[PDB]
Amino acid sequence: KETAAAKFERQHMDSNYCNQMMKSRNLTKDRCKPVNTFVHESLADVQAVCSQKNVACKNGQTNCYQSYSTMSITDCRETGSSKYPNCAYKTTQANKHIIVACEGNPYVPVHFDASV
Repeated sequence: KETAAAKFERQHMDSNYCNQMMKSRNLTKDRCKPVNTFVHESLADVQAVCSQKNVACKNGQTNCYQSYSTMSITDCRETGSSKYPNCAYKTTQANKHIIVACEGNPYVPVHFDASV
């Protein structure tokens, strides 16, 4: 079974596109997930964000970290028309700073908090 670090990688790393990848990574085989972000950078460069700028997470906890640089990301958002089984997504490509929450030893991303 899947750890939180492994779930982060399957759902968000990728070292229309959203419809295809949401299905392949098992996000939409059994439900339609409203939003998801994929990061087009190497896994080790995203893991490196856990020792970069420490910030508060949306929830007020402090194990969040903001990347110094922008990274290539694709945002996938369900259309207002989407309904399981027919999930449908609008694909937006952008270069943004990511914010991830980190836990464990090794201290690795376990949640994608935001892009800015």
